[PDB]
Amino acid sequence: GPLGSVVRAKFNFQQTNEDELSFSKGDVIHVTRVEEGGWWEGTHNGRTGWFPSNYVREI
Amino acid sequence: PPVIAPRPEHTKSIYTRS
Repeated sequence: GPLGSVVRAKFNFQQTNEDELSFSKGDVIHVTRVEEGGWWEGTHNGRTGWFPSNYVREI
Repeated sequence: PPVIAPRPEHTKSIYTRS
């Protein structure tokens, strides 16, 4: 499943909330939480946060 | 870029500050 998966940002995403994970296309993200609704939580490098699940793709 | 759904409440916490 996506939980615990490693995905890659397909598009740049700029957080709109402090708990969101900004990232650039190509960024590798570790999915740490999956919720239905368009957002997952995960980490990229030293950052953590929610991000649009449709902004990433499985590697 | 793709459409970003509004943050669902079930993904929010007191840390969901804008």
